[PDB]
Amino acid sequence: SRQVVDEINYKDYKAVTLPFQHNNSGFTGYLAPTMRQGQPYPANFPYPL
Amino acid sequence: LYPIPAKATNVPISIPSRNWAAFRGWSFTRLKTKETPSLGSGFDPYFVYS
Amino acid sequence: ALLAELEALSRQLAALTQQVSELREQQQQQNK
Amino acid sequence: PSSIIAEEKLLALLAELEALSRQLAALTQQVSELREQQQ
Amino acid sequence: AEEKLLALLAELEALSRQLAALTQQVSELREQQQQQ
Repeated sequence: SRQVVDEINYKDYKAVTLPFQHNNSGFTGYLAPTMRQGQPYPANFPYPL
Repeated sequence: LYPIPAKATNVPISIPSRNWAAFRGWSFTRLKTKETPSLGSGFDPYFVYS
Repeated sequence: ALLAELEALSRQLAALTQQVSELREQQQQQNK
Repeated sequence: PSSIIAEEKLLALLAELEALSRQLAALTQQVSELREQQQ
Repeated sequence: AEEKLLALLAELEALSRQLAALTQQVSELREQQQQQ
């Protein structure tokens, strides 16, 4: 089993597609195993359950 | 073996008339077409997986 | 008004299993 | 050959199938957002 | 190819009734947000 965010029935759910997802920004390559890119920033992607 | 076209969800099959004496039951599972050869052909020129 | 809302939902949510049956049978009809 | 037109209107049918799935995903979100706003 | 139109015609009219339900129902928000 798993729980996941309710996509219907949650007034603030937004559909962020892969290129726009960030977590560990500044500390990972952009969409690749290539060297780290970007800046530190609050992560947006996985909503807390 | 019976085929299942890509994105299909239903596989109806039939046997026209048969004697069922000493039949033990059915066992089954699903395979990819790529991941299995034809045989009875001495070589399979389309078996491109390994 | 809440009770006429559940009544609108009783119609509008009986569309989902309908669209699912339709979007299922419309994928039976692509192959033979 | 019939395949060009049979492909055309099966492509038309999947385009209108993909229309209703994309657009029922809109109404479900909407009736649920209004149910939430009234809740 | 005949019956495939008989589907598509019902499909386009189902889309019309569904878009009518959407574009009507959102106007209850426009009332309730004006009433708040």
